[PDB]
Amino acid sequence: SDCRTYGFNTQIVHAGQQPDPSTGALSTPIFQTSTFVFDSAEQGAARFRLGNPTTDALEKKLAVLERGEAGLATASGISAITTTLLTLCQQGDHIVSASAIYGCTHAFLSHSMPKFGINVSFVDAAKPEEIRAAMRPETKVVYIETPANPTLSLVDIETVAGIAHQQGALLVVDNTFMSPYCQQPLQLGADIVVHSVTKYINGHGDVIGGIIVGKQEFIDQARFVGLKDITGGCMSPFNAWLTLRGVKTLGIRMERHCENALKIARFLEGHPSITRVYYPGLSSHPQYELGQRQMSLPGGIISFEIAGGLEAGRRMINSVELCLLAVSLGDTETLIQHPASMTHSPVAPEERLKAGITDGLIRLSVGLEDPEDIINDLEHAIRKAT
Amino acid sequence: SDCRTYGFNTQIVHAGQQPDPSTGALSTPIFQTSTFVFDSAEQGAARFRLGNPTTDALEKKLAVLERGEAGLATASGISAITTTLLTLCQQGDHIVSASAIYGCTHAFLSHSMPKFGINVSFVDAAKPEEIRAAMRPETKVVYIETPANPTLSLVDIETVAGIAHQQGALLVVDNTFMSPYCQQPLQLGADIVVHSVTKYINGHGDVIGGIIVGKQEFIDQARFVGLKDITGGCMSPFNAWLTLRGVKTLGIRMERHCENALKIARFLEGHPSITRVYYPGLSSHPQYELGQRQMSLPGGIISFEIAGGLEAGRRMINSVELCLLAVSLGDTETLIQHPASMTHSPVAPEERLKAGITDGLIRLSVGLEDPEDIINDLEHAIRKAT
Amino acid sequence: SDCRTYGFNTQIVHAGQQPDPSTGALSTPIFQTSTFVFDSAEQGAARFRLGNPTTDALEKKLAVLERGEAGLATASGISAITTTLLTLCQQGDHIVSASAIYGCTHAFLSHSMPKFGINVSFVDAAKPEEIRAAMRPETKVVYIETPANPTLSLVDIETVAGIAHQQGALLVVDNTFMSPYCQQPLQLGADIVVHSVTKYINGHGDVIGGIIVGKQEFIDQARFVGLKDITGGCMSPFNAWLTLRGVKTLGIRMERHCENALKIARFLEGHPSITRVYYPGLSSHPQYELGQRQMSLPGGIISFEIAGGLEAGRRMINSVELCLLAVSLGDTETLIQHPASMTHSPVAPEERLKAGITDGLIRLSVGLEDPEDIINDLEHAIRKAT
Amino acid sequence: SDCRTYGFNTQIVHAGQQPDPSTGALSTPIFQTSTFVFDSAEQGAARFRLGNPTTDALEKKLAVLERGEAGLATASGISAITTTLLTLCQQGDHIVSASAIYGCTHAFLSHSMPKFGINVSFVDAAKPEEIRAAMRPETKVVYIETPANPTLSLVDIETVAGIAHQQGALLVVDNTFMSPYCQQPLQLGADIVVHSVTKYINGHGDVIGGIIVGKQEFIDQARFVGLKDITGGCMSPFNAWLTLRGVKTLGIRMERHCENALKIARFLEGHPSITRVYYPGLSSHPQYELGQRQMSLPGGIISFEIAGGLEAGRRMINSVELCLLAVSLGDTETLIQHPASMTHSPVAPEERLKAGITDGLIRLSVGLEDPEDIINDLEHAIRKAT
Ligand SMILES: *Cc1c(COP(=O)(O)O)cnc(C)c1O
Ligand SMILES: *Cc1c(COP(=O)(O)O)cnc(C)c1O
Ligand SMILES: *Cc1c(COP(=O)(O)O)cnc(C)c1O
Ligand SMILES: *Cc1c(COP(=O)(O)O)cnc(C)c1O
Repeated sequence: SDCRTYGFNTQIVHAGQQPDPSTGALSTPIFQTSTFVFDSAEQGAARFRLGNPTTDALEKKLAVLERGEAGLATASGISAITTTLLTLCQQGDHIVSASAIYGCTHAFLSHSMPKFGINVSFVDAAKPEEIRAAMRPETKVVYIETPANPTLSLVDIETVAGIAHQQGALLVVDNTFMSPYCQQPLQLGADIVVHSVTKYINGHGDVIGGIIVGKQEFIDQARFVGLKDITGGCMSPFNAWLTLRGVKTLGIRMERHCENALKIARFLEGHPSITRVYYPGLSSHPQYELGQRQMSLPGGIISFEIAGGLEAGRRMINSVELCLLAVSLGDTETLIQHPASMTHSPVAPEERLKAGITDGLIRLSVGLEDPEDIINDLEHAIRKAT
Repeated sequence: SDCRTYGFNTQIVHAGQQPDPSTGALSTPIFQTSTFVFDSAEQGAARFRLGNPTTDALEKKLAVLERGEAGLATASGISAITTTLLTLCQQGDHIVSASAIYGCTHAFLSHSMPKFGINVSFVDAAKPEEIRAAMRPETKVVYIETPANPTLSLVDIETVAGIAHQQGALLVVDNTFMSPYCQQPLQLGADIVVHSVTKYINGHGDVIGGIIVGKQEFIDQARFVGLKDITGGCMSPFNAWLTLRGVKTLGIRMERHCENALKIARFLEGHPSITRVYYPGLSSHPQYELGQRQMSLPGGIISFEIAGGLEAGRRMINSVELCLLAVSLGDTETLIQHPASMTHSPVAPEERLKAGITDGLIRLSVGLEDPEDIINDLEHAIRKAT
Repeated sequence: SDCRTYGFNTQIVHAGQQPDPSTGALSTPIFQTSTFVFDSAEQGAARFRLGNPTTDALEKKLAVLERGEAGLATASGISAITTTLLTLCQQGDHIVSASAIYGCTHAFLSHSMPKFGINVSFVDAAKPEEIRAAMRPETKVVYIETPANPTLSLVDIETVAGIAHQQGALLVVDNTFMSPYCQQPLQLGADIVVHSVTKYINGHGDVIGGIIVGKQEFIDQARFVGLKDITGGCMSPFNAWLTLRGVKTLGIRMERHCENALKIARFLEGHPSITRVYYPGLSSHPQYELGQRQMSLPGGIISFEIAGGLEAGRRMINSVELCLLAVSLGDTETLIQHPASMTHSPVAPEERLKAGITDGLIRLSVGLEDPEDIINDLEHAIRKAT
Repeated sequence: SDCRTYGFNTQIVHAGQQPDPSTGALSTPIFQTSTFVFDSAEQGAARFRLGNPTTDALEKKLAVLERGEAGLATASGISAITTTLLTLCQQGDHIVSASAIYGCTHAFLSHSMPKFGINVSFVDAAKPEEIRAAMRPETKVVYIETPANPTLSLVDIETVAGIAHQQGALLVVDNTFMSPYCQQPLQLGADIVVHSVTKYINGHGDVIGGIIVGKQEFIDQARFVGLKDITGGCMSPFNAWLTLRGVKTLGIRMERHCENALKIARFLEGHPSITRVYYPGLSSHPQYELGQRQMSLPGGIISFEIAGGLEAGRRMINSVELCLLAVSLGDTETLIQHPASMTHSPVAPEERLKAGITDGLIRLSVGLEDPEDIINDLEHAIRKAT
């Protein structure tokens, strides 16, 4: 009847989707079209490119899963973020943003927005008082991400939402790392959720895309102004269909990701060659109790520091046999990276250190393989490297 | 050897493409991936999401066809335009734009850009002196489209390029209506060409996408700043593969589109119920000789005015049996629309008139059907309507 | 190193796949091509349409999962079956087949094979002595399916394999209902396994296809004679890529299917309006202990009989709100059907009864929804119907 | 109104297709589904896997283009041929077949059919009297292909149809080489047309598939018995959608293929290093006048013999720079092959000679490139080789 009444796994499978009325086709048809035709001049005037039946199913599903009114699919995670913020802000406006944010978001906030006259203050969002202190009469948006790279620190969504709203601003939360299966920011008072569906929501490492979920009034503006008149970042219907297909298994995937990650995190925490393990599922995590209230599962991502700094981390990732060396996350395969030797290699060491990137830090996206195989591969590479 | 030496039809088929080195596959493989993997930490540091082998083939092909250095594919035609202009301009900059431009472009220029502190002057670009008179010390870009809706007026690309360059600005040309088969703005001095590949370049009515062609130095900025840090408007690999597939037949398609359109335009010009016909292939076109120098073919689009104004135009499009009522163009099917009753129905009549949209104006995108069938359908509907 | 050494979930994710050597693309590229090109006359002679790199990955993966030497993908489950049997048999040969087999297989065996001079004896394969008694000097193949429609009866694979081999025949097992995650017939002595990947292996209700797994020597004949010279039933590369994508989640899907099915089967067995429940996970199943040895999980399919015969079964399936009425199985959505009112409606009642299809029999393909929601939907419809 | 009344180019674009009634989508949606759902038990019984709305559009289009009642899409050209003949024939039946037939067809007819008790007589179908002399009381089918490899000899369809029908047999014509744009065997009295759509009908070198066109009564048997109960050779919906997309340009493609081929054939006929040129468009072709009556265009394929036999042919194909070495045909790229050094290299020379394959024979599939570029490439390689 109404998918919003059913359990979350049922919603994952069914919400936004129904057998095709005209054919009975169970799969959502791929409306790979650019042209829609009218039956008459009158129907043409009535209807008056920005929508599509396949993409509509994905948007409605994600709106159900995040408990939001409406969804809007985009060409990429970054396009979800910029379509949102460029819809909301204009010259002279202000944004308060977490500092521990995903890389590409940072360049948009630190360079692109100020060149359009939109100023951004960066703060440590694990300290809600820093958010409050940075707000200005011009502040339209508080922007946060939780958990946050590179040490999986957290932000208290409900507390920050209350602060933002008291001072008249919207709260936008990037929920990519968690997916709606593990965290629901709108239920905690956020106004707008954005995702890179490139990660867990699609989950199969073969789609670049984004989604925005929020109130119908905002989503209509993000669609008819943000996409239409600013970014042009529409998602293709085939990408929407693949994401619909991937998200069918979101519940069973996240359960296995997190079950595997907890096993691996406990193994790493017991290993004498590993100095630190960052994982919200470990009781030693600095914000463990907050994570238990805010997150239904601790997630599939782990960071850890290997003994011996830069050269040990390089030797470790060059010694894995099953884990794949890559910079993405949320795929069915386990992915590993060593930022100080890979992504941030030209960055000055003390500059890396301020960003929380130590020479020995390894980031791991835990996949769906047998956890014993992942652990044996990690142990093999750690033993050789140290 | 080098595709840039071959004839244009040969380039259309082959440029940017080669059998897959590892498999011999003739078709460009669809690299429908989000994740690329490294063989070592060292290879990861060396390579250091924004590129893809399938999309690279499309970009290289269109660069060859427009005689530009480099190409950049995007999520939509509008994203090609906004990624370009938001890469080039910042708060305090100025753009001189033609007034006769495509609708969505107009909203971006008239509302979005000024809200980022980027001012835009709109001029009649058929009068190059109006472009010169509007230029300011702050002008970074002159933006033109030719032919231009809704009466297929022209802009003299070589003359405007000279004006723009003397005053230190770049010339950006939207070449969507023509395709590189019929017009090559970079060869006439433009700096940057943008397309909606949604129209003729894909040609099959099943892809929304854009492309940008220009100097390598600019394209690198449009990719690594514009797409990465502003619009996020990446094209999906499947959309790139479909566009590669569609553009294989660009030469034979444009030849047939234009051969059909000239037959239809001559028929309409002989019909006593049609007051005006706008088509660059007719000697009565106000800028006919300019079109003959600048365009290799007169294009596949026709506008015409039917006797009897609004109600005759409505009755005519409600009487076609083969032409399809739609607002897009460049498809293999003939498409027809009556703006005053369809798209611009809520717009005040005198406001439509300033935009060149008379009550009886019909726009026709001529397809690949037998021209005798298209003409008989038009004659049938015109006879009934008048 | 070698995927055949890793755990089964690891094999599911990784076997047959590797990052693209030339690009590092993690996803298997979609080699949607018909033409492969040679670098020289000599390379053309050396290579001398029937293979494809995408489909090869799927074939190698399924060979690993079934512990067979080689795999061969096909256009449909039925094409996997007929390509196999038409490769093995010629005029004058004989097949012993189970009677409890899937419908389309039955028409091929009962009408098509005898018209090619290949005789077929149908037996009750739950009684291995009936298989032995039916074998002839001409028998090339024993053909079985387990579990088998419509009451989920079983066939003892290891015992039948021994009988077939002693009498010089091959054993072919249709393993569609189980998938390699739950049953491995080659490990029990079968020679050839066939699947409809349309069901669990793809799992997403959007691919029709088949696969054959067996010895390299047989698979080479099925490919170069069966596909090339008899059925022409090649799988398309896009279908292979979608099946590769679907099978990534086979392990977590089958676990959830079977966990849900056991909950639902126990609910049905406790319901006083349900006269019988057929499910290998219930201790009351006639061959329960055999299933425990032969199957790692009891599967995702349930049959049950509702009180009140034909009209109660019709009223029940017309009263479900979440379960979808369909004749397929193995999808992420729960599917339900009532054969006596749907598929077998024109079949005479006593003829249905011999086929094990009683008037009240309902078949259920349990999906990935919350089991509480499926149970509540079944209870709702059962209460109304009875 | 009715597409069967319109011109052939109009039919190519429109036949079998219409805007989606429920959405107005112009492109045929890709119904990439395996499962169709019923609204009630009653609708399930009424409807009672073998059909699909996307594939139905392709089948209806090709039926219009060949002037047949009905169409049936298949997994491959060979599957179109074997599904047809295995539907029509059973043990004890007879087929008269041309000897000059495509390779894979030959293995099916010469080895597979006799092993099912279906005998085949091979004759020179350019001599209709040999067809008559081979007919038997048991003959169900006469099977021909025209033009035929490797020298592009012809078969008189109308004359052979009359012979077959007088003796009570059906005529099946493989029309792959021509496409319906250039030859219409049903209009000349054939009963059934088969195609590999892998060649010209799709035309883009990225689909393997087949089609069958004939009377509704036969097509129903080919679908519900041949596909369902014998070959299982269904076409996937995505392959059908790609073929629908490719065939949109069939008319303009065949015109350009044939215009280019005639230019190239005349060039080759003037070249003193080329001993023979086989092309139906040359007046020296042995059956030229028959081709003029039976074919609307002479086709896009050329065979020719280069001076100097085996080593000259090898050196020539190793010296082309634009033509691609491949064994397929009908693609947008020009393809070339030298059978005696490539495909038939292990075949004994005198055995090749009986098959019409001389040591110097080159086969050329003329593409859509500029003909001057193709001619210059051929001249370059011919000059070097001789
Ligand atoms: C990957 C990621 C993004 C960027 O998404 P794209 O689809 O790659 O543009 C943004 N935020 C987070 C937290 C991410 O992990
Ligand atoms: C259609 C069109 C556009 C917009 O392209 P989209 O792909 O629809 O965003 C821009 N310019 C012109 C001239 C167009 O015809
Ligand atoms: C569905 C099924 C088949 C047929 O497979 P198709 O892909 O539909 O041709 C064969 N065997 C079993 C056990 C099946 O469930
Ligand atoms: C290529 C071809 C075939 C075979 O078609 P496939 O799709 O490759 O199976 C059959 N007949 C002719 C004339 C062909 O050219």
